[PDB]
Amino acid sequence: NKICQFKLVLLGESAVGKSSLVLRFVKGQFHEFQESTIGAAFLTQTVCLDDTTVKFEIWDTAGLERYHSLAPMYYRGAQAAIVVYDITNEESFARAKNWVKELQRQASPNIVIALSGNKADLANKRAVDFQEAQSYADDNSLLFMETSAKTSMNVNEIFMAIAKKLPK
Amino acid sequence: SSSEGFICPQCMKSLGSADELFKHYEAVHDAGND
Ligand SMILES: Nc1nc2c(ncn2[C@@H]2O[C@H](COP(=O)(O)OP(=O)(O)OP(=O)(O)O)[C@@H](O)[C@H]2O)c(=O)[nH]1
Ligand SMILES: [Mg+2]
Ligand SMILES: [Zn+2]
Repeated sequence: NKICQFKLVLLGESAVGKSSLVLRFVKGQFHEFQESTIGAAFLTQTVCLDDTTVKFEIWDTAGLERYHSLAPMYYRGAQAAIVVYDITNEESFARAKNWVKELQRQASPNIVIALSGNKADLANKRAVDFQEAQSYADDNSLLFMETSAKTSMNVNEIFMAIAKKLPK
Repeated sequence: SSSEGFICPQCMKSLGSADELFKHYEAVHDAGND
């Protein structure tokens, strides 16, 4: 057995569900009335795989554009990121691609990036097709899953996928 | 010390505003100074 620590950053447009995703993963909780994040929140949680305890130090950033220039302070030295969009919001997916780009240009060369298509419980209001997002993920070596912080769908799974990919 | 706000990711110092955070970071964590 052994313990590996990694800094992980959550990025994406306001209200896509970043704080909900991480609350689900960390606490097994979800709030319908979750408050918009001011600045950034710190959280931590572990997964275990292949005898290895993988400990995430998580920075949950405020998505509001006014906080854009603070983001690089939080993804400095981050070994993983989750860029989150809202499947019911195609524009949130456009903003997600621009976060992925910024990460490619400005983050550590080793960063493992996951893409979350969140609020997938609202699939009857889907605006972003699964295969479009998958194609974008595949083309950029991103780990992509549709998640729902509300139901818990694929929440643990996305963090486990990151852990697998990280150098251990 | 709140787990949310304008926290410095380097020393976990909680600052009162974004500007105070940028100020703090540049004075203590950037390349000696600037
Ligand atoms: N139906 C549904 N609602 C969700 C889901 N995830 C988050 N929400 C809701 O969407 C709203 C915004 O969620 P947040 O977690 O606060 O979004 P955020 O990305 O952290 O927003 P900022 O902190 O402003 O950047 C809240 O009402 C959440 O309860 C989801 O998976 N399904
Ligand atoms: Mg938030
Ligand atoms: Zn500091």
